[PDB]
Amino acid sequence: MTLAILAVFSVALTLLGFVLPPQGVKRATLLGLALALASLLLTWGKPFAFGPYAVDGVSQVFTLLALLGALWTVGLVRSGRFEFYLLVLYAALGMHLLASTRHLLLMLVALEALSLPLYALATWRRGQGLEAALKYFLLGALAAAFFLYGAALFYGATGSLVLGAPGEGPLYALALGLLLVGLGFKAALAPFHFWTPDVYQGSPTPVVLFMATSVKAAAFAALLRVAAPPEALALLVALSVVVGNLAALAQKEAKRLLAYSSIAHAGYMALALYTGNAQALGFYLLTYVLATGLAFAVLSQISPDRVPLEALRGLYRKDPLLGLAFLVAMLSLLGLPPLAGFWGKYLAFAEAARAGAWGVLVLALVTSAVSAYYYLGLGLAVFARPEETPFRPGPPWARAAVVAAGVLLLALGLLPGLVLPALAAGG
Amino acid sequence: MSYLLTSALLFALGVYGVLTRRTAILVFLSIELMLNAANLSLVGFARAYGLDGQVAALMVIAVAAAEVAVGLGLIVAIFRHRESTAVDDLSELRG
Amino acid sequence: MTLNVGPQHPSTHGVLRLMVTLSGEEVLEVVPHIGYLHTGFEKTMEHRTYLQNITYTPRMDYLHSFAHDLAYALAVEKLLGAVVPPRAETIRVILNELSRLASHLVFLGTGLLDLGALTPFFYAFRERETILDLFEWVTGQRFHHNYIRIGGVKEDLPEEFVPELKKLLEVLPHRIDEYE
Amino acid sequence: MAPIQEYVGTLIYVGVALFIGVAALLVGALLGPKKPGRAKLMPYESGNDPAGEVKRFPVHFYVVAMLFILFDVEVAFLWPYAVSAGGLGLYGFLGVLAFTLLLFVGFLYEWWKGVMR
Amino acid sequence: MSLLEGLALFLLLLSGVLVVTLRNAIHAALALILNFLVLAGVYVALDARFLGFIQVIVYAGAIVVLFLFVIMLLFAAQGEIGFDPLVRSRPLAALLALGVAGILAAGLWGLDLAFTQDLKGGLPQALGPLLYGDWLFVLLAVGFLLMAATVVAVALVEPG
Amino acid sequence: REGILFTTLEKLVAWGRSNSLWPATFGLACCAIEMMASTDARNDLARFGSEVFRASPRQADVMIVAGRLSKKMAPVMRRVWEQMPDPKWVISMGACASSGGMFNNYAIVQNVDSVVPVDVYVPGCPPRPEALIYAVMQLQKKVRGQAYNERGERLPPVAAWKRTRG
Amino acid sequence: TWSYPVDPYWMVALKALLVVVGLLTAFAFMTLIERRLLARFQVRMGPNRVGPFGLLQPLADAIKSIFKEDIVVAQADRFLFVLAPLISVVFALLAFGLIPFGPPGSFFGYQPWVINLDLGILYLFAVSELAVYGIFLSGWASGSKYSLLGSLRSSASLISYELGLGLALLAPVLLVGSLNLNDIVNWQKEHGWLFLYAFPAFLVYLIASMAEAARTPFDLPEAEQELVGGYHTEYSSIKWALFQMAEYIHFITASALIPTLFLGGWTMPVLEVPYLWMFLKIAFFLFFFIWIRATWFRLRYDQLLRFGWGFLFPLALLWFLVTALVVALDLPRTYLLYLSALSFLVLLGAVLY
Ligand code: SF4
Repeated sequence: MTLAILAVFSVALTLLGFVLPPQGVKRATLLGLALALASLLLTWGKPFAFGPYAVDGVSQVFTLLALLGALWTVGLVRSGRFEFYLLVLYAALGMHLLASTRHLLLMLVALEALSLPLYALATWRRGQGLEAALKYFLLGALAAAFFLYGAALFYGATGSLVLGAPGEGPLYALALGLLLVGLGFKAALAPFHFWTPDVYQGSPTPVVLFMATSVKAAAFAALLRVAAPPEALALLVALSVVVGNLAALAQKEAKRLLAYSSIAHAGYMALALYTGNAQALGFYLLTYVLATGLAFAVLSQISPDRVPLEALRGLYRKDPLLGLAFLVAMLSLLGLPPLAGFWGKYLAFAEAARAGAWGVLVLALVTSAVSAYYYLGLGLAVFARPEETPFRPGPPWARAAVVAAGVLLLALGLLPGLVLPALAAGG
Repeated sequence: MSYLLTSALLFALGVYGVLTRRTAILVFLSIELMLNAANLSLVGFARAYGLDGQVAALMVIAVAAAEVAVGLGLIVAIFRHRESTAVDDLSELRG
Repeated sequence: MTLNVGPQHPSTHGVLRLMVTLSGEEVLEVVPHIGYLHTGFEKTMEHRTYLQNITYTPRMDYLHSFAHDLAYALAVEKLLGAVVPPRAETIRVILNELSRLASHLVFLGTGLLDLGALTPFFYAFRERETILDLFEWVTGQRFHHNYIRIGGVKEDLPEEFVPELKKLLEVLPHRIDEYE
Repeated sequence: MAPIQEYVGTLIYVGVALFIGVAALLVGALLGPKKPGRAKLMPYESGNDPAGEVKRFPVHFYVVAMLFILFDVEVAFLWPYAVSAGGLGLYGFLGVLAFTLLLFVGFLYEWWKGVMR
Repeated sequence: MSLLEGLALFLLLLSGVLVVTLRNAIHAALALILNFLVLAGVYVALDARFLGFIQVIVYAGAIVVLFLFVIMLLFAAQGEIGFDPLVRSRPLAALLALGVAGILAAGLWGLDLAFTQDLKGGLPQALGPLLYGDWLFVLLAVGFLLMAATVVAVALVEPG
Repeated sequence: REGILFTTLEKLVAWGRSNSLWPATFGLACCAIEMMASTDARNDLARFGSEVFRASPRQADVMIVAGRLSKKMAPVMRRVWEQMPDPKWVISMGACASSGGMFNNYAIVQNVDSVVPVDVYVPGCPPRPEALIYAVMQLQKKVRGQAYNERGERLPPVAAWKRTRG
Repeated sequence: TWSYPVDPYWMVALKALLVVVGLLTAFAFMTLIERRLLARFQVRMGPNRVGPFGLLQPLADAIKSIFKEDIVVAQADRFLFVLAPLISVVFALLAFGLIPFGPPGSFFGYQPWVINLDLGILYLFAVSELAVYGIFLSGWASGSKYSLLGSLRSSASLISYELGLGLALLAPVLLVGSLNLNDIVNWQKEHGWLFLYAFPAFLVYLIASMAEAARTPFDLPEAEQELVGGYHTEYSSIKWALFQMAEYIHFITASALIPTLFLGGWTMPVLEVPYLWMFLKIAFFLFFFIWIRATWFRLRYDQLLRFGWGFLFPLALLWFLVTALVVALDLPRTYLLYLSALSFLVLLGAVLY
């Protein structure tokens, strides 16, 4: 009954914004998200299904992650337009619906409901932002067409539109492929990656935070429901990680480089899809969401429009806590011990090796070592001499958020045997 | 069965449209054609598997209408002040 | 939209040219352009006798023409020192107020038709037709009547004018109350 | 339901109507003086610029049309409940009421914001 | 069947070719409306009647009407302006279209299905219990999506 | 095809056009108001076939120039006439239109026949509404081929059928 | 078409051709009658000329319409300019066969109607969209943006009220349970005159159909006296005549549909004569509508859009929800009679202040 809370708050605030100041509307949105998260906690171990809508461990964990990312990205945004919060609420409900169902068509409806408000949230009205929004909308509608024809071929290969049906040979394979195309585009996997660098570079940094956390979480949640063949999985992972890290090498801008890094990270997470453990993936995504939200909150404190690499430098001298947290996030995204990003990486690789994919796992690891070049060129740049760069050292809001994110990262890296025991039913 | 093959053909036609068209609006139109090809495949398979693909396609139509509304609003906002819609005119974002 | 509402089209009464600078459903600014009816009275009259000019006065404001007639007659009377008989003065005020009623009728009919409905034009024009029958009775002309003179009026009223004028003065209060 | 024969009769109806329309067009086009002239072909209103050069029209029409597509989708969903009503009981009534209220809240937002714009 | 069925399928394919070929936006849209009409006729032939009627009403009656409104507000009929022609891309696009058709043709080839079910006409009389029922949740999600789309477009234009 | 090349057909189409004469007023001065009086509920040009009144010039055969035609209005009226369907006729109402009238000066065209091919002339200042009806019956029987001048000659059905428009 | 037979295809074609040419003669002589009824309204009299009753003047008018130099304006789209009138005319002509003019066989053996499709109101809605289609399309093809703007005004207003038509038509479907005109008519035979139950829906359908060029938006627009309307101002001989013809056929189709749907499509409580009562109700609505044409002003289509959008369509959906509650709980059918009577009393008492 968390979806009920989400829908009630969205519909109410829609009209309430006429009599309420946008600040009051933002307060209301924050309260609703926190209350939904509290309900998710109190329902831990209470799987609940009504229709095709189903809340299980996966729904709980991934919607927890999405709610966290949405709370963080809303905290930063102070625009006096309550619609800029209505859209976030809509996207949150849509991603919950996406993660909580197996019905392909309801999955499509949830996809559209979560994706449309992001297209509008990508409009700071900066000229690049319109180009980004246009590329995003066009490629997203194309992928929606592909996913819909895949659902049709699924309904062709089997009498139902719900995943798990037995499935035919080549036609079922074709339907599975046509669903995987859209799901990977939404997960920023190569060779469907081209939109991600442009969109991350064009969209405002807090929005990109929201995206790179909640969108990736819900996307991998829905991916776990598919029975993706190992050869297709191998191809996606290889291309994604290779192109991501390589093209990230060439990037001069922090947001675009992070987009390519996120392509490589989606490639990594796609390994747990071999077995679909979802405990390994739940943990991985917990760590990655925290780290990326941290990094993008810092990038938002630096500049919403665009942050170059040199802007990151001197961040320690400016704010030591911010410099240290940014370093920790870069390391957790590199996947290095003793951090929870490393534990998520290890769990995904363990699922992959259990699936018996060796060459693919090796290539992923090589490309991950390649990623250390730019991961260090970001984390260590914090200590360089401050060049001319705009710096607004955040509110205690964002300071405490970034600090708590880094602390949770390191704590679950040191003792994953605390939360990892309850990513299943939740004992 | 001819209907499902015809739907695949219409899908390919809409793909060619999306690739060839210079205008965002005509790209979106080709996308709508792809969506309707999918709806026809759904209707054939609903005739096969008992009518659920009909309600499916209905929901699909509703979703298509919503996304059309949103995308046309975006197209207008991007090319109201700006000149010719040609999508190659926006190349600022590069690798 | 610098839109050109042309002369006589679309159904802009009183032929006029308009450059409506306008975006949307508002009206930003109308640039008027006139001169399509310029006949040159101020020049042609320099080459006509004072008596002849009484044929030129009604034809400019052709709805309330007797106001033109009266203004010109009075100005010439002042200039050359003329004495107007009291009965002629009474007749002149009656004709002026009658042409005033005719002009008011035509104005309101044209407005209601211009925006609104067509129907109420016909009642106003029926009362105007009664007024024009009065004008034919007295002057032999509907409008552009050459009746006023520098001394006074051309000739006296026939017997039949006063009964028909009382008829119209009795029917008119109810009629104007109906329009209201 | 209804037989397909009435639908074939519907096709016949359309064919007859279209044939009659084409006949009328042939008469109108063939019977004429056919003296094209430059000023005759000129669009309207005395030399140039009936509309002339004006920039893109108001988006008010776009707004009306988009509103219309969404509310027409609404009506398209309301029709199956309109036919199958008594069997769906209070539960179907409540579901359709929820759907209607959601789209009417959307309408109320767009109205209190208004489109004179 | 096949006599008029082949006719209807040829009309559908030709209308799609027109909508993707013609450089006049208005002409393409009109080809697409013809496509939707032929497709609703095929729907009716496939016992889906209410769905064909809604395809005419919403898609043709409303959606492409809004499309026409947009392209008439912003003339854009002669699309080939600002070319960046990339002539090499036309044969590559034709190639990609042929391939996306061939892979589906392979997936559906040698595939025969039991098209024998008594839909009883895709009437709303029989579709209602499915829509409000098993599909009631999907319906509510769709309605929420529509409301969100209204608010999205409204805040999206909103000059200020 | 202009209503010609059959003995019965041309008389029938002339009958039709004569009774279906579609007036398009080109109001200039007080002649225009005296023509508006030819439509009121005492004497209506709404019986012979002139009930409807389409302000557009693409929709009427009869062009009634009612008032003084200022030289600045001449090209406008010229193009309104040229922008008419071809089986079209021209009536010149009042003295200012027919001749220069009492305004014989630089401002007013001294014969509207200078700019548009005039079919019928109707003197008067203003011409009585019943004189205008006499003129339209005159034009009616003219397009019926029942019109003759003082010299004995039958008059062609349509003037502006005899001019090298350009 | 549960209970109704089907005539042979040749007989359906014959009936279709008959209905089309009958709509021709109908709109022509109804133009005569509207001219003369307006003339009676404004104390003048009509054309006692070329008739006797004026009934040869439409012949003279058509004879003028042909030979009238059908002109194809340069700078206008050569194909679309010609094409748009055919669309506007065809989709106005059709959708009149559905109207039952009698019990089955009362066409002297075969069928009062042409087609009795199981889903009727959806057919009506779809073909109603296509009139606005033709309107704004001709507005574009005219190649004059002056006309285009009026076409857009037209399209906006007509589309608004055409959407309202659906929420208006929802209510009687709940009661009848069928989308066939004959079934609805027979329901009105049994329980009686569905408008007695659905008066608010009757009103909103009336006011919506008024926006379909009937009158009082009157910023439809017509080219006269405003920013000109669409679909005209560039057509000369036959295509302009076709536009006006289709607008009138839609007018009379709505004037026929109103009694067919809400009131007692023919099926009178007494004397049950097949055609005459339907034609009389058509004539009644036609005369009332002409009264409106004469007697009421414009709306500027801004007030018209405001009114339709804010008042008519919300009211129609509210009444639809009330009727849906009633049918779902099925409690009596008497509650709807009481509710419509009380609603009429309310919407009436607010006038006489
Ligand atoms: S002839 Fe007389 S009535 Fe006509 S415009 Fe001239 S002045 Fe006026």
